[PDB]
Amino acid sequence: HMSYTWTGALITPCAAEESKLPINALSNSLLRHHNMVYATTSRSAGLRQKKVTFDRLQVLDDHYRDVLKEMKAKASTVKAKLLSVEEACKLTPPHSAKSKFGYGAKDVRNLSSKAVNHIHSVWKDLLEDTVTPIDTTIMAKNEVFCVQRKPARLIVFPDLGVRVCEKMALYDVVSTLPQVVMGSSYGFQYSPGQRVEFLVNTWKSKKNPMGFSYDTRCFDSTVTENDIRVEESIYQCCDLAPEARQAIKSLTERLYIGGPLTNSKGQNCGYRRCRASGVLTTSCGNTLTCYLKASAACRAAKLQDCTMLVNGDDLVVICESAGTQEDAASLRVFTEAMTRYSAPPGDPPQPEYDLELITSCSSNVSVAHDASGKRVYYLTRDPTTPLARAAWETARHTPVNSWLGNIIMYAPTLWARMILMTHFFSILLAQEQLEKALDCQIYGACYSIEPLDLPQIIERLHGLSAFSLHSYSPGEINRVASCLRKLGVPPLRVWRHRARSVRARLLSQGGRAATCGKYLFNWAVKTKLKLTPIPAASRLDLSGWFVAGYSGGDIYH
Ligand SMILES: CC(C)(C)c1cccc(-c2ccc[nH]c2=O)c1
Ligand SMILES: [Zn+2]
Repeated sequence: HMSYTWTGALITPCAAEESKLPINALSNSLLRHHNMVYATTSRSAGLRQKKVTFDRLQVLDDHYRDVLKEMKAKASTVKAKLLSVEEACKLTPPHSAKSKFGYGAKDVRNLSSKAVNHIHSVWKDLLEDTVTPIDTTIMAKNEVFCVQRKPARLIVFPDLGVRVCEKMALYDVVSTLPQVVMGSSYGFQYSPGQRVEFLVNTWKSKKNPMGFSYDTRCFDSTVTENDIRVEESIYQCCDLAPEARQAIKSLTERLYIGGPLTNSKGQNCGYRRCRASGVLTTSCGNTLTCYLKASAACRAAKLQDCTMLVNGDDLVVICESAGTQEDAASLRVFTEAMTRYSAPPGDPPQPEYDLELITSCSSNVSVAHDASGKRVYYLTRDPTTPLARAAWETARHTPVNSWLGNIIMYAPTLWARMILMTHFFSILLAQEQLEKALDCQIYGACYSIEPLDLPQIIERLHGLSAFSLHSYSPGEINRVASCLRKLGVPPLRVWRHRARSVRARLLSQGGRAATCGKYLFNWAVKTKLKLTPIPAASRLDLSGWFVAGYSGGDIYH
């Protein structure tokens, strides 16, 4: 039961790829060790093929079947609706991959006759045909990292026509079902603030808390045909229209279970018998499968008071400790159970007794103080990848601006406030592009956001404290400092000086710009200003925000 079989044909790009960090007049002000920053290309995809290709062995016990029956019972209370062509089309990103059948992402959004006619043809084909495998494109991702070198991640996706039909049949399912089935354990329902609140409250509800994260070695490749069929049986519990049921069964047999892999040149690269990274159900299916395997493994390990938190392939468990030795022994049983269910780990899980030492979604909980010196818990991460990606975005215009998403999600952090906000507001002031909307990703979904709306947005998912945080933990400070030394980023003292300039330039401009200088850069000045609740914060249509994960699912909000 091999995840992949290969013909020998290479994974080809759609354009000339850059691996070296592009340099411009703004590069040195952010980063000096340019050699450290790189981007993955299709020319390293052969290295990934080896890693993702392996045999999957699966042993399913009563604990697995018990949890599944409980999951199907909760799923049977979900009612999901069938979306119209126009509704699914409006959810398609503008930078989305064009169809092989004469149309693109912009044609889809504009509802061109050629696109809509093909979408209807694929839909009719899904209702009539449930055996023929759907063709997918295997492409290599261009992701930017810092060295110590990752090979390119793989992206497997069906044609744009199929992707719109996937939305019609499963967009409501993947948006409603996860929270009903997993309850508070479903991580994508939370804003960064609601997440820390949930982790801190959960950690505090235990007599002697123990927490750990579980890292599955190549989760998509570990997903078996059984897992994909089990996902469909859960989707089929919902109150669905007979067209949606037929399209779900069809997309499962023909696409989700597996199919041929085709490169950008139209050559057969091989066959996939695992999870596709570029389908609508990637996030949802990964969450269901992980939660199911982990819940049953909690039961097998006899873990006391298991509180789970699942986001795709990412898993955090907070439970009652039984001492260091009994915890280490319980984590072995948990891993033995996960391995049996075809979910072995990358690095073995380790018991942690300090919430701040637990890393899940590349993030950890940390503590700072607000204006009244009161302790305040927030989400942070190592700023290496956010800084390296920002350095690339300083020289090249990318379809998705990682720095904007990073300011949104990590707004209370030291590194995002002092470096990310400073640098990019400076760039925006210079080009007078403060009023221009930029595309960014939040839980895998694409959002067109106006940078002048940043103070209202941050207040809504972090609170007003985000603008007043100080007296940061020594662990977080040394982490940021270490990252700056590594990449050659100017010290935090230089960033304060620069922020005083950016702030004054923003305030001079008045209006929304003055609000950005006021709220975002209050930390930069000794004589602080009055940070009052913003009237525009309530007037934010945050509908769709923190409902579900859509990573690789081709979603625009
Ligand atoms: C920090 C937190 C809430 C754990 C998280 C989880 C998943 C994704 C993100 C994220 C970070 C940066 C940009 N966009 C995102 O969605 C952030
Ligand atoms: Zn039982």
